[PDB]
Amino acid sequence: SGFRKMAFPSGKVEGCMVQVTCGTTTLNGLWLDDVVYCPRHVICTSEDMLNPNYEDLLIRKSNHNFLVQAGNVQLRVIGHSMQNCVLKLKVDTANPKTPKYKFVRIQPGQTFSVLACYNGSPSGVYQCAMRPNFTIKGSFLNGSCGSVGFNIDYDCVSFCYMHHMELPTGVHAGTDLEGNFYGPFVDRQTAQAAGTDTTITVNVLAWLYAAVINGDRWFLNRFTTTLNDFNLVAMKYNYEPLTQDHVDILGPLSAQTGIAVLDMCASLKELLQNGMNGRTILGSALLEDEFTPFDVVRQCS
Amino acid sequence: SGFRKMAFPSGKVEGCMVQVTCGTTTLNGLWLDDVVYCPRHVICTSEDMLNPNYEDLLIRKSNHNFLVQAGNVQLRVIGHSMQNCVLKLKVDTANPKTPKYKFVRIQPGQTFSVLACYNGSPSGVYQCAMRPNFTIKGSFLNGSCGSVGFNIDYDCVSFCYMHHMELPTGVHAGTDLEGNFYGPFVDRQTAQAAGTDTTITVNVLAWLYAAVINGDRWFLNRFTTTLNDFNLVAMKYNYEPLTQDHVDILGPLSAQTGIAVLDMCASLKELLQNGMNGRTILGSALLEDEFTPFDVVRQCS
Ligand code: NA
Ligand code: NA
Repeated sequence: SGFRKMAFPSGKVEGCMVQVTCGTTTLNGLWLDDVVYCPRHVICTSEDMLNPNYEDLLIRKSNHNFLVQAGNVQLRVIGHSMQNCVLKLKVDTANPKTPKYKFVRIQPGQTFSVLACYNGSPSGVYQCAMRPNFTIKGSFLNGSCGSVGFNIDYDCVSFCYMHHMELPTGVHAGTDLEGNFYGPFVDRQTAQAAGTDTTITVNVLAWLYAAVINGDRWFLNRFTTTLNDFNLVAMKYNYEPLTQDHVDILGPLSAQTGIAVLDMCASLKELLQNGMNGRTILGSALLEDEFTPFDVVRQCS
Repeated sequence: SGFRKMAFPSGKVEGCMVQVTCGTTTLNGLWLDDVVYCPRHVICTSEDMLNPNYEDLLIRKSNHNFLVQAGNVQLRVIGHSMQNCVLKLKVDTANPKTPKYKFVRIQPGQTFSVLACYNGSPSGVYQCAMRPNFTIKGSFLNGSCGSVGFNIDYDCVSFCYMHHMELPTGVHAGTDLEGNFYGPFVDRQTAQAAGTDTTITVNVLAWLYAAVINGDRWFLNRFTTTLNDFNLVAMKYNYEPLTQDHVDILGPLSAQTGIAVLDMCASLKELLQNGMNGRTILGSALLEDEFTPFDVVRQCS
């Protein structure tokens, strides 16, 4: 027992990180087979960050202007191309450490591990969720461009995120591995609205089930509710509406604990209306929404 | 910016995990050079967990009774020995993936990454702190025996923890890599007192400095205090007394933010006396004590 925000073991990804330099800009890339993936930011300079003309910038660059190093091993670049907001650098050697892998576009509310990296070198790993508004609340310093997010399922790494930017509000924005931003963002250094976020209701419910499984049970009550009545409360407190698809996804946890989903919703309702009363759940004094139902079942069995 | 509970990249440790089976018991071991390290629990059965006679149990075992597998690679055991609560299995092959490493006994209040593992296979990574009372609040299921905790400093892995047991209270106890328990614990399935814990004051202070560095600044106030006056409050709220050694360790963060340590202590005092008033700091509604000053400076630069 115990309940922690747990990342995937990062070894399979650490073997794929490289440094890519173009001119004076250095950032991180991902070396899979004989292709290196990195943010197209690598071809900009300060003085054109307000609205870079990436097509013009890239035309000035040849293969030999991209310097790629994997540890101290230098790679030879034999092709380049831009797709959306990513660059694909063809190199002459396949990465011997390439894991079984896939590129996935995750949904808002889904979680993934981030391997924060600087100069091609891994520095730490943590879990986060793709917010409803398609931002992430990461931890990323100057040089973190190109860091990647992923899930692992039996030795297959599903890459889902490549880090680009910090918005002026402190939250983070990035792309899938095909270079398409999650959310409305563009790769320029400008104030950009993220728009209203919400709390991920089905994850909060998953986490309450995890709490019960660990014997934090104080918030269970003698009430039930309906989907409609709970959704009234969800809207009041800026939670996502609960659908029968969410109820279905919560069925294993329901069955395991013997607590019907709508009974757990009645507990959540009471927590939203009354607060926590200066108590804690699984070591938190807030309602936590960055564990999916799949995460809870992983860590709870 | 942003502030997350970040683990070390686990790749260097994942290459060292193996499965060790003795009779019907399977748990995790750590393969470094030509030695496999694992909890001596591996030689017990149910029916002798209340007070195992490990010396007698081990006498019944020969080299060939320890089955060690690294992936599907089986290792040949050519010696065994017990030291404290660990077994050292000499094998005939040095681990080709052995990192540069050291064994360290960490101090209470220090943090480390845990690689949770089952059947020799890594499942996830998370950060925690060694509590003042020498427990850890981990996440560990049946089969987690032998999982390890570590820090990494420039490609040198400092192993500091090997997981043994869950106490009946849900918190976790384990040893250094020489098999000595942290705390008063013994490897038997018995209720055992951990004794009073405290909050790690110097870490809470570090975390407030991290909050300021990220622009969560609402708790700063117009007051100061003395070490003596703050220690009166620390004792009231079951915080560790603050020493000048702790003040000295906080000096870089002090210098970076321009906030004197005793002025930050006055903020903390006010937080302890008044609570958080339904607000948050770095995404938490509690005072967080699992980031050391060294952790904050790592993640904040
Ligand atoms: Na959650
Ligand atoms: Na802390």
